[PDB]
Amino acid sequence: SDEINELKEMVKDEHIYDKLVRSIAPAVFGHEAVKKGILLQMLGGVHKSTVEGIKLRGDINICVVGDPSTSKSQFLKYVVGFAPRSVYTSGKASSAAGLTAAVVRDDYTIEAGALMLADNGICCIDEFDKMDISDQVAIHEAMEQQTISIAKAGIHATLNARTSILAAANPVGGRYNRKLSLRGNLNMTAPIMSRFDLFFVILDDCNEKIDTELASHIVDLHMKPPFSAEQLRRYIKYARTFKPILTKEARSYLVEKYKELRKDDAQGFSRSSYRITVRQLESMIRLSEAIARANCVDEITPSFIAEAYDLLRQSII
Amino acid sequence: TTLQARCSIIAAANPNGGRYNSTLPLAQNVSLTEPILSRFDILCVVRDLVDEEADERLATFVVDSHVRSHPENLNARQRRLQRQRKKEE
Amino acid sequence: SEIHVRISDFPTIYSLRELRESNLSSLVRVTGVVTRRTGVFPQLKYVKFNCLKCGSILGPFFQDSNEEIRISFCTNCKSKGPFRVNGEKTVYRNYQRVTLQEAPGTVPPGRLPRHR
Amino acid sequence: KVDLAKIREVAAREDLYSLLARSIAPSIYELEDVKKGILLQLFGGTNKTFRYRGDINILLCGDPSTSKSQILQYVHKITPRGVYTSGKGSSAVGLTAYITRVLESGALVLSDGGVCCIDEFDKMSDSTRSVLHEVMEQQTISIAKAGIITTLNARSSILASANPIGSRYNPNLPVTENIDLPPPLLSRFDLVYLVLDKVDEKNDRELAKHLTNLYLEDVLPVEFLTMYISYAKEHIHPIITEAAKTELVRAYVGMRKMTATTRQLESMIRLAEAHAKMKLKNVVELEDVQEAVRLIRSAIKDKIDMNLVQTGKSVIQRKLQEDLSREIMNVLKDQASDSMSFNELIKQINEHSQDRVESSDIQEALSRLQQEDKVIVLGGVRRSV
Amino acid sequence: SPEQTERVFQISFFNLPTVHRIRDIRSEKIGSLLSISGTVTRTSEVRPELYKASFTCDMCRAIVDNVEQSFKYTEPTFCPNPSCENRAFWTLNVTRSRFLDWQKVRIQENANEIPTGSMPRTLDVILRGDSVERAKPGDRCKFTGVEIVVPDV
Amino acid sequence: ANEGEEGLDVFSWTEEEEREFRKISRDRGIIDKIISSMAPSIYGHRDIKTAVACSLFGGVPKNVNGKHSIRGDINVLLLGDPGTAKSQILKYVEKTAHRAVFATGQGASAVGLTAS
Ligand SMILES: Nc1ncnc2c1ncn2[C@@H]1O[C@H](COP(=O)(O)OP(=O)(O)O)[C@@H](O)[C@H]1O
Ligand SMILES: Nc1ncnc2c1ncn2[C@@H]1O[C@H](COP(=O)(O)OP(=O)(O)O)[C@@H](O)[C@H]1O
Ligand SMILES: [Zn+2]
Ligand SMILES: [Zn+2]
Repeated sequence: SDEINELKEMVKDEHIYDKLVRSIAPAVFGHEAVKKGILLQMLGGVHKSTVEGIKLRGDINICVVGDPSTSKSQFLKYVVGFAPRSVYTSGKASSAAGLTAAVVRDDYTIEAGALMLADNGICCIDEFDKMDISDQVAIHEAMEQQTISIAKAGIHATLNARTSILAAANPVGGRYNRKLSLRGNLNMTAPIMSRFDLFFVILDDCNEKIDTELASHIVDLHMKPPFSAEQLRRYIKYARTFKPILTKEARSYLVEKYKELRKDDAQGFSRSSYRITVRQLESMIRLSEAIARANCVDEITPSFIAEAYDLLRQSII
Repeated sequence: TTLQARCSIIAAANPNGGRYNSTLPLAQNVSLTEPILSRFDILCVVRDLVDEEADERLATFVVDSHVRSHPENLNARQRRLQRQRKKEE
Repeated sequence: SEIHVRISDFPTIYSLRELRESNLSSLVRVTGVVTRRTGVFPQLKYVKFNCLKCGSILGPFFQDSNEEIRISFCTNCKSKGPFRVNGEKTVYRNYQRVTLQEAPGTVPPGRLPRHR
Repeated sequence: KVDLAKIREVAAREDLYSLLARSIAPSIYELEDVKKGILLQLFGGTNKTFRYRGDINILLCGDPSTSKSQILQYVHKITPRGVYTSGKGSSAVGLTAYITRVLESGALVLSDGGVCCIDEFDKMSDSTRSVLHEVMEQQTISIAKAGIITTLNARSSILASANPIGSRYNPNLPVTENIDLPPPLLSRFDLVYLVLDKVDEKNDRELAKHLTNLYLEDVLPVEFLTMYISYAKEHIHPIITEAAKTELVRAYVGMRKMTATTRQLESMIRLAEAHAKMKLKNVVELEDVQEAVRLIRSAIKDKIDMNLVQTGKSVIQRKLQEDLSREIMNVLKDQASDSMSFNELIKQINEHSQDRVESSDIQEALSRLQQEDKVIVLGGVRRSV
Repeated sequence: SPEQTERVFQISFFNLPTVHRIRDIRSEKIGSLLSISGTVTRTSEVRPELYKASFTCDMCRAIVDNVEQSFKYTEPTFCPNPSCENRAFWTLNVTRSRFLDWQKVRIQENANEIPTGSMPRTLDVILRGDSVERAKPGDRCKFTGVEIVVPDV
Repeated sequence: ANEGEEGLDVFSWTEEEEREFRKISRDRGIIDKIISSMAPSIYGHRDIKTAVACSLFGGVPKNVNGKHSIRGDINVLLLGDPGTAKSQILKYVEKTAHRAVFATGQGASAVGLTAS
């Protein structure tokens, strides 16, 4: 009875966007863009079923790359302990088969992997770089089609796994190199990179003021927030109740901005789109739906698509 | 046992390195060998080439499909079937 | 000789986990995968037997395909006796059990399937 | 089958540190930093919730002939809760919960707040490294087998003893690359102790004499240690003052500009909390902060160069990538086809570019160039673009 | 709606002052209100118990109803018709009899209260009526109810 | 997911449906109508849709004198860059074909296919 009035005073705030991007992960110092992306993962898009029977992904997949002391795993713990239907896993290995369904002699039966346990939820994966090749080719179907198909011995099935992926991958060979491209620092190939919605590069820079503020902040959580956790959960679920719809000017701005995105990724003579695909177009429509859910509105303005393109322009470099 | 499996096999593969090279032949583009390639009747090669106008019509089609397939767009089932047929015509 | 009717599209779909005591002696629509299928077996649609001590024969009883017909007595003698099938009127119908396991995409993730 | 005033009388003494340091391992004279690290593991931090783990973690890198399993036996006997296990004895998912017959679970959940002492820690399987990754980080094991999902609170302090491969290893080149364990485990251990030492005939005569003195002839008691840890772990709750945070942050600034991570700072926090738990003062003073800084400084004595990566290898990988690009350009000038055999091109690159390196480094740089998509591989065949 | 049966009211008593462990269960306190914390290993199928049973005599078609089955399937002995002298051969009435849901969940004590070097002791817990499918396997959970003893059927 | 097909067999037909089939089969340009209507949610890719139509309809298996056997089905490989909707066509064939089995990656064993 009081919570609906509290929700009403949330949705009429003038600076909803800043409050929601600051309320995500209050223990973690800094990285407001990563908090914004994690918030958009909690909101997400809407699942669409085409009349031709073709399914379109409504989930959002973040990859976070950073130095070995950058609190990527702290973001993972926050999302696991905060969001419902969330599963923490290690990408390298697990008990029996991790992230994949396995056949068990008992006549074979299915053990669900960590992707399946995060049904309609978030699967936070740590050490995503050294994951197995079977896990690689199962993720290659698991992000977009949201199904894992297992045909082994006498048992064959398809298994629906509606899962939004948050991954934290260290760069191989040491820290992140600022001179190299973002593709060079990671062990992932082209298609599984294009399957991710957005990327976040975080660096452990060495300055006096930032280190002193960070150290005083992290000792200030040891025996010393715009929204509370239940308040954040209620507002996020209320944003999940919204299903936004597009306007014609939004379609015109999206096709022109996809033209602008498609022009800028030219690899010289080859005329090859190495990173920008149609998956970036579905990424922009999903982020526009998530931002329209963030302001609790039923329509997507072209400014929302501009903010989504700003997010992809931040992730592209 | 000699079972019957009269199967039409539709496969979806990727080129070597993740992208197809237009200047290279088909043999080292794939990791497949000659016999597994030889049974396949039609081998459709798709190249993601950047175009100023094909991307425009493709983007308009995909955005219109995402608009059209949204859930928020005499009985309930009869009018549901009628509007689904009107949507798919 | 006999026609049969397959009732289609029951509006309530019940999975194997959701079956309770209220759904007994009623039509249920169940989604599941078949794992084990036995062979085709002939089954007596009408069971009839011959009492050995008495000249009277036991009447034909319809088989419900769940449990065998319990012969407490005979129609002329009120006690149990030797009973064997007469070839005067015999009707055979096909019978096959299938183990309908719940579909692994339908079950909750990580849980156990149910068998009926 | 088969009061607290004694705690308070040693709590008021100022010499309880060396007393408890020689009480834990009276047989071993040297490595007082090792026994005080294990001692601070027995005390440990407080369980914090709003959650961060308060326990410190110790990995002993040393020769098997050097006495370390005696120390593991002693910390097993001293502790109220704790399990000694062998790395060769239990692997796969044996140390965590496994379904048998019921759910028979391992020592990582049966020892809540206690020490799990793993001997021969080098023989961990990859599944056991993956289990231990959420043992250190999440302090919670989780499995999903046979319809059973369980999320069990580990909350355990781990003491591991590792074995270097073969011979004892020189201190000139870093010791961490000899250890077979992955650097994700080494980055989560709070304290690493190099038990390696060389003979100098000073106290080895004393070691032999007192080792034969048990044959020639026949400090706090262990039960007092047990009740002292049991009283300190739950009935004593230290707090952090606002004053000591300034010395903490300038100490971290001094560590970073020398080389340090924020895990080291949070290790100082939990180490000072454990020392305040030992002193029974229920307050973190100045002195435990500099003691924790000194102990972590001595640990780092042994830009962080983690992931088993030294910066010389990190730059010579790119140098070999540039050398392979130059060799590919020379091959392209020599012949139109860029495809070459791996062995002949690797031999030419090793002979022509610089001094002799491993053949795996050149193909690792080529796999780097696969990731940057500059060079394509087939198989082998290496085609430059 | 012609079918109308007596409602099977189920009484639940929660919030006991103390909770018992499986190791603390003794046979001196059966039939008593106890609360047990544990982890479910596996759960059974939601099956129908024969709660109240109705039978027909095979001789004179007399009806005996409200036969109660405690732990084994029982049939009436004496035919209520004084003219009939039937003792065996009673046919069950599936429609007239009243059934209840049944579930048998198997629990063991939690890892916090497991002592050094012991296999966990097990206990079967019966859920009937509304409480079926409430407890999923592998969860820390508290059951409050009755300690009973079952014979060899 | 479509609840509009009400019947036991979705691929069954009535006599009026057969009459409409015979009506639309005699239209010139029915080949291009089938090709353009195959996977309607995908733009372009005329070679892909044509190859999928050829594989979905298939040829005729032949038996010559009881001595020679000729395969009748058509196998189609789609090699392409990522982001070109190669898998959505496969899911459309899963929706469209009378019998459709899926496999991918390392999850398909050597005896998960074929038979075991
Ligand atoms: N900016 C920050 N704010 C709060 N806590 C931090 C911050 N940076 C680091 N930490 C703490 O330090 C730890 C950093 O570990 P992390 O960088 O996640 O390791 P990895 O890179 O191996 O995942 C986290 O557990 C977190 O609690
Ligand atoms: N006409 C089209 N051309 C290319 N991609 C499209 C088209 N229409 C939709 N898509 C997108 O393609 C995605 C599926 O691609 P997918 O087949 O998984 O890639 P891959 O071919 O690498 O497996 C869908 O998310 C959809 O948004
Ligand atoms: Zn008779
Ligand atoms: Zn009677």
